[PDB]
Amino acid sequence: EQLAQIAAENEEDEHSVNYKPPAQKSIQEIQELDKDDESLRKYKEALLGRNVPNVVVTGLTLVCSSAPGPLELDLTGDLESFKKQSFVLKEGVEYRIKISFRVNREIVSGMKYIQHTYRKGVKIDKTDYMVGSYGPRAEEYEFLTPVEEAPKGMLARGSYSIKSRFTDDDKTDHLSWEWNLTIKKD
Amino acid sequence: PQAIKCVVVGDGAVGKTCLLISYTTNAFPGEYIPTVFDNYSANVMVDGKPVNLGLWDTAGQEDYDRLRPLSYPQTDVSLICFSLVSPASFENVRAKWYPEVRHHCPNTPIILVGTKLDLRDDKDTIEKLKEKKLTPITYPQGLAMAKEIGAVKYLECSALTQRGLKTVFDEAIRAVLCPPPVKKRKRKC
Ligand SMILES: Nc1nc2c(ncn2[C@@H]2O[C@H](COP(=O)(O)OP(=O)(O)O)[C@@H](O)[C@H]2O)c(=O)[nH]1
Ligand SMILES: C/C=C(\C)CC/C=C(\C)CC/C=C(\C)CCC=C(C)C
Ligand SMILES: [Mg+2]
Repeated sequence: EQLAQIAAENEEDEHSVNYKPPAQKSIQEIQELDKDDESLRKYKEALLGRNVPNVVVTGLTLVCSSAPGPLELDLTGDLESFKKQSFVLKEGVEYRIKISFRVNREIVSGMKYIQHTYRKGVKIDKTDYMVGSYGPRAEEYEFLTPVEEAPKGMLARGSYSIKSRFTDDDKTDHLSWEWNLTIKKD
Repeated sequence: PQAIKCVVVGDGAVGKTCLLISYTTNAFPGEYIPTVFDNYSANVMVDGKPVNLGLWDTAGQEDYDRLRPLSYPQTDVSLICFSLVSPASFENVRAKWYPEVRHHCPNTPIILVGTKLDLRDDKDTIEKLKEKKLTPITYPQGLAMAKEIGAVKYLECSALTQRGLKTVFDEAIRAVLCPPPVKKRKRKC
């Protein structure tokens, strides 16, 4: 429908907290810190344990509690396909995203999922999903985003352009791509 | 029972370790006190139901600024601690901890805790402090700081005399068990 107004997703509607990202320190530098302090070691062990970049997003899964079957995206390799792939999602449904990743060498500080929504070259939203900090390990990690509700659409029932990326406090660009989502009725 | 994970942050020497030890053992440790109290879950029965409270003590040193946050994922309640007889650590709640905890734990209840309640009256304390143009932290002050970082409750306690130390963890659990209804944020458009 006519969308001349939508260029104004209200104010940012933000509440960013002034947080200074942590200086860059390596796990080795971390364990060689206070090595005479037993408790610290138990503390570091309780938290870390015992051709690839540091982080690798395996896939996003859309946890929808209405229509059977999963809903995933294989964030591995060929991503151009997403630009011609079409995705639908019923109106105002209760959903949540399941981000699954894997950390390899160092620590990921403040990893986050940023999702810009577009409707004719008009960013009508910027949502940030704080995933968190994690240590390296073989077992992948899985993080569920808070419960949510898709928009209504006697108005916003058109197709949209979606640009996503995974970054963190170190402003590292772990992943990024664009896809197309559409809101139907059934 | 049900598992509620609790993390305890705050400046060094505020009393986060002695707080967790005086709570789990029912006795104040004096001389020997580890930098970090080992992770421990305690069985408590608040409001007629058992709970598996997982207590985490961290290292407030800025030296571990990147390591510490690895404990925030999966947390249900965070306690920002500060000494009542340390104006420094107080100012440090809005400057360091609140921004840290909130940024790593959005939509996670926060409890502000003023430790060392037993030192608020002590003569000696109000002197070496009283000679630096500094006075002890008042209750209204902490209450005000709470209202400011948006904490669900303000509590004061002392590990030494174990005063009010019981309510701090009852309130933390009460904050996770049955809190107010979220506003259903991010409700697109
Ligand atoms: N009077 C008094 N001293 C305390 C209390 N809690 C901790 N202390 C003392 O303060 C110092 C630092 O406390 P600690 O628990 O190690 O601080 P942390 O760095 O936050 O872990 C130690 O010498 C403790 O005996 C308290 O409630 N009252
Ligand atoms: C101002 C916002 C309007 C007009 C609503 C547009 C609809 C949006 C932005 C829906 C969001 C959809 C998702 C986050 C889908 C998640 C799916 C995967 C991660 C596969
Ligand atoms: Mg400690």
